[PDB]
Amino acid sequence: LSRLDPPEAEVQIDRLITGRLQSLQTYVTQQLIRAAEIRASANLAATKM
Amino acid sequence: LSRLDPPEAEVQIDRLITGRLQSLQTYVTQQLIRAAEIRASANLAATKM
Amino acid sequence: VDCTMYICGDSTECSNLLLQYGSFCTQLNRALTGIAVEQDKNTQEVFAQVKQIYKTPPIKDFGGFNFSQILPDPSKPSKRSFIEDLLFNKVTLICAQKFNGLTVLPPLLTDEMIAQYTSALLAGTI
Amino acid sequence: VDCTMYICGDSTECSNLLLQYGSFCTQLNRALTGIAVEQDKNTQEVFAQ
Amino acid sequence: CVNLTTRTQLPPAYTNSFTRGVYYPDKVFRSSVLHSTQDLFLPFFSNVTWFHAIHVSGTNGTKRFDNPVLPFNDGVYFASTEKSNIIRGWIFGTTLDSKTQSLLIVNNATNVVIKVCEFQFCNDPFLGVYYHKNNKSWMESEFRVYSSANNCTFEYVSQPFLMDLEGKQGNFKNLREFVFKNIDGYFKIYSKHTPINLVRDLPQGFSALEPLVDLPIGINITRFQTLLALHRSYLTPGDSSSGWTAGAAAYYVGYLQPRTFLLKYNENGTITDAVDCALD
Amino acid sequence: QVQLVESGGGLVQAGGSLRLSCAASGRTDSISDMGWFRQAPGKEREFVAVVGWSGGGTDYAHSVKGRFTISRDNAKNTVYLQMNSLKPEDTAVYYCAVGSLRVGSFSVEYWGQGTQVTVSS
Amino acid sequence: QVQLVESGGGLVQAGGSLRLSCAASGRTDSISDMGWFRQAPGKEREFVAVVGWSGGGTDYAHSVKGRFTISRDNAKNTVYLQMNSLKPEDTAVYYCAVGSLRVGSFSVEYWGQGTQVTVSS
Amino acid sequence: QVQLVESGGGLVQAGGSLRLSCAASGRTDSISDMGWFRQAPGKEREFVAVVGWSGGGTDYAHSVKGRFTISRDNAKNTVYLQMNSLKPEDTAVYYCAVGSLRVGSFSVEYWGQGTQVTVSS
Amino acid sequence: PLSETKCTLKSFTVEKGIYQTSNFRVQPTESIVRFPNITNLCPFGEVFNATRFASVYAWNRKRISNCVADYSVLYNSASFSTFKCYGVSPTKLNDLCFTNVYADSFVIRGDEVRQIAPGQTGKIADYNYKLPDDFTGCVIAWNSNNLDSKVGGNYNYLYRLFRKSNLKPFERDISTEIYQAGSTPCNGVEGFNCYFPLQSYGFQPTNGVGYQPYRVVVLSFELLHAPATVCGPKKSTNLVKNKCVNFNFNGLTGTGVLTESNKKFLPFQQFGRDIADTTDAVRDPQTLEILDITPCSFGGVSVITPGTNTSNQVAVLYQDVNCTEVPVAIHADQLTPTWRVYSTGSNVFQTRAGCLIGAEHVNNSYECDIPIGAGICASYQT
Repeated sequence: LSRLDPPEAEVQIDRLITGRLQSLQTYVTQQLIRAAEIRASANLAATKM
Repeated sequence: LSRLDPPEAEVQIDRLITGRLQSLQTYVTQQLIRAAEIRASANLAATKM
Repeated sequence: VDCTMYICGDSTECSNLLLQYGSFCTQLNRALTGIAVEQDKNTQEVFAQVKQIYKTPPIKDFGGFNFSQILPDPSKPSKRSFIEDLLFNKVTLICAQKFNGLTVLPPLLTDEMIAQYTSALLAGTI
Repeated sequence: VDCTMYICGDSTECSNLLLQYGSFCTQLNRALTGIAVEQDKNTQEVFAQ
Repeated sequence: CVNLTTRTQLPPAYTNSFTRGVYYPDKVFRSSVLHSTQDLFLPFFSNVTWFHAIHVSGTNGTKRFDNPVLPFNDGVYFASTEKSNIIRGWIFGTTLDSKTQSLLIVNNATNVVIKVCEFQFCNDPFLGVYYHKNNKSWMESEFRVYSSANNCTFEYVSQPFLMDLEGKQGNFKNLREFVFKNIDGYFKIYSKHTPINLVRDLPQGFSALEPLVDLPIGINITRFQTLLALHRSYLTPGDSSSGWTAGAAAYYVGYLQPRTFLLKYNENGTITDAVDCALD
Repeated sequence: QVQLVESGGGLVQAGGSLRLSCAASGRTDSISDMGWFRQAPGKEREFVAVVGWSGGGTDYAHSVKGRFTISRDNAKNTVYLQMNSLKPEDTAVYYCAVGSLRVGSFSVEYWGQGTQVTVSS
Repeated sequence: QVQLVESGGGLVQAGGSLRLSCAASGRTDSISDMGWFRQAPGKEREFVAVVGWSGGGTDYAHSVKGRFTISRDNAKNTVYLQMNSLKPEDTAVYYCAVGSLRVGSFSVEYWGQGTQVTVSS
Repeated sequence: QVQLVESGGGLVQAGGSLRLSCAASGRTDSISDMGWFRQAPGKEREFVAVVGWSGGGTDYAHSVKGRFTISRDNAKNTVYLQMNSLKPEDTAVYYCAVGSLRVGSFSVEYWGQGTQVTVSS
Repeated sequence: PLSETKCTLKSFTVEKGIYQTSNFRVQPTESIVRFPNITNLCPFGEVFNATRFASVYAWNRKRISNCVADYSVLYNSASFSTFKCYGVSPTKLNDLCFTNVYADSFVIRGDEVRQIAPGQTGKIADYNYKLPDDFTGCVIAWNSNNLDSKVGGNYNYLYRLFRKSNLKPFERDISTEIYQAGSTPCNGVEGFNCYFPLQSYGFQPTNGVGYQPYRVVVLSFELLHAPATVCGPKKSTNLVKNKCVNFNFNGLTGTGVLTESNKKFLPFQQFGRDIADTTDAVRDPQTLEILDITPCSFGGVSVITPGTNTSNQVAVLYQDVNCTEVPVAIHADQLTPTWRVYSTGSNVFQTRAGCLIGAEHVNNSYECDIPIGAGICASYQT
């Protein structure tokens, strides 16, 4: 924001949001896979109970 | 395509494919997770029957 | 996780630029909420399987069988068994990560209620 | 899969540019190692009974 | 001055540097956490160069006046243990003359001096020790490090800070370490003072080097020297032969290399241990 | 060694405009300011203009104050100098010089080849 | 406010060609038609050339019809006027005007600084 | 067609130095050898210097060998000719000529406008 | 909140449960800026307030570095007759760090102050003090009659008038050689067309305003790629605690709450980081104490309500916030009558998951109806 004027600041911020969104989507996919595994484990635990 | 020349249309529509492909891949991953969950549910239902 | 705040920290221009990327943040927030309610349902189905709360008789006479190590005792501040206390002590930052929307503390069922459910199940089985 | 070598083939500048992306390759390597360990565990559980 | 006499040259020795040579990468507090950083560090168990200054008793003994010039490269680690405060400063520069600007640190038994000028350094810079018959104590009266000084750019002084200069014998009392780095126009120095009771080699303990002074000097340093204290043999208690004598002293020269380190921080920010990610 | 490459210039009439570009190559990581110099046939070189690394702190000569315009492109390592309200006295060969602004004299470590600019009446 | 900067022009021999450019900065969203004018000494300003937003439908003055060529670049917000078949009568002070082409009177919202153009016989 | 613009030069005294630059635009993807020609008053055009695509293997005329240096900048598509120890006999109009080095005659494909260089005694 | 819940689900009817609508955060009050006592001041006062002043031909040069150009104290005093700046605004250079600064002091006549200009030509500019075209500094002058004058006049000043060639910019040379004209050389004597370069210069109390001596100090500021040594006066604001506000500690920007801490830093340590390498403890530059950095509120807004049928009122739950900080969590801007009732007032209950507004706490225990967290549930039944 301070170092650079807008014109290239828009594209710099776009690149930053693209990277952060990619990281967040990767984390969400990993969390979903882990949640599915934990749901299967919890179903097995409930059946055993 | 009508308003902008090919030299910048290349990058504009390239960003279009990037965004749309990212959305499609996220949708496909979500569908695969849902399909795995539905497969587990169907296996449980078949075992119960 | 608040996607808008995590990606852009109190930046109006960054939020405005993020708004044109569709409703991705809404999708991720909904996915996280679904995961949370899924874990809540998993805990409910694993532990909340008994309709009532059974209690062991005050006199522990079961033909010589000893269940002190598995039944909760009132001596401890928390009504938990010796094995349960050992398991809780053995299992050991999440709290220090609360800096970018990582607000993580919705226990649907507290540890006390889980211990009560386990004690009721043990009493019913015995 | 060696991420830092699969994406960048014997190029120092490519590795330097990839290093700015964080630990994506480390995450992929950890996921693959976990997958291999899980597969070995499933094989042992199935057969070594 | 002129060329120093009685210059006996022997092949240099070497010794294990152990885990010594660790400094704080930055002024950031860390408590009970493990931090991995990449910075110019001295490799563990390195073969640090051996230097010593001592005069063997008897006529057949050979006194050493070691004061050579060594390259600076990307980092120099300096260590020295003494008991009579012989080492008091060092010389840093590129061409070691008035053609190019340099920086010099001197301690004339009092205060602390940091000067950045184009000194005309002599080939054998040292500080003399004199012993008046009517001022029967220890003081410095000979100053022949450089022929002249000019083109002043930096100057600093400190409060009077003096120790006993008596050449007592026995076990060494204290050990001093220094790390010199020059990058991005900044000359950073680190130091650590610890008491020891050994007489040979380096202690096996671990101690981090806290920063002392940050010098914003953009000059390039490629070579460095070391100031030595020489006593007047012709006018030394007991000694009568004309010449120069040096007390029991020893200094070390280590070289920093780009390595990845895993610093360990205690509960109150003091570094207690470190691991170099290149040894084994 | 820092190398300077110049481009642009030419013949312009009174009241016209011109642009000059000077590019630096090599060890330019320790370069922050670049200045332009002029000398008339039989006259010594004199300061013209300079631009800082951040784009501010520019200083112009008294005879050219309020008329010139300079801009630095850090990404391309090229500085664009704009000329407005040109006068026939501005006819000389322009030299772009890389150096540091020092009180007393703008010292130049390396001088570029330069290019000529002609202003007619 | 819209700022206009003129560039180009000079002295050219009879039968030669020259290029004239005017630049617009500021609130350029409301700029579609740019008018070009010349002002001979002792004579009122007269129409020379004009451009549109799409670059087409340009109209030329009767005195200069069939010998000029002007094109507007929307990407760089710069309009280039290429003038050929020059005559000594074309020597004037040339201006660029930004506004809207109204029937009966060219409405001008912003005026430039002007450039010097001379054609020799 | 390739368009060439000439720049550099001027008036220099005896023993001075000057530089000449020409910019090539258009279909420049098929240009490897750059040649320079000068035309003294009352004399035909003659070879000056040549530079290859890689920048090496340069050749100079016998009358000017050891005093002229020519370099080519591929990034800027500009070729710079440097004159050392200039003499009054070198006063000629230098032309920017683009062609291929053919044995027997330098087949120039595109000719420039030319620049004026004057050396005083 | 019912309308927000309805339009988040894109339906005019809702079912019993808890829905998350939006988020809340706490705005910084104004700002925080902190700095230590002071950095070393440049010896500008020594040059300005000098008992002895060198002559114009022998102007003294002093090196100014490793300090701060604290010229704002004298800029507003208006005690100097001339304060013209060339090539830069007088106040613009205050917020900038200059690598090299030099101070030149001399005494000249009142009418001769114009000769000290970039590129100026004259009997004094071309022979005593020459300024280049690149003059980024300012010329400062003021009256000196009260100190450079006495009964009977003064004759301790000298100046140069004749020289072989014009002086180079910022070039000083002192010599006793007598200038000799080329047409009539003297060959080392004081003959015709030969005058000594140095001439007597003096002032008397009877001189006019333009003839009185004036003390002139020339300060120039220029930039080098080397690390800066001179800068501008630093500003320091007040320090507040237990309030969410932006902070700027020695260039470290951030947003959070600065509260007292029990941790002790090392004497040289400045910043502090956690396992997640985020700043959470910054020492006060003024005094030696350690202040932690904490987030203000974060959290999200959740609405607890039964179905639209048989009930209309709603309850609002704020996550990970204290009930004392709720009224300032994105408020004072909405529609008052139906938003202040759900933000302040009674029916305020503090739970483990956050602060609950609009629901009355009941000591009785019932079967869970609407999940909230930490074993707390909400029901519409009385």
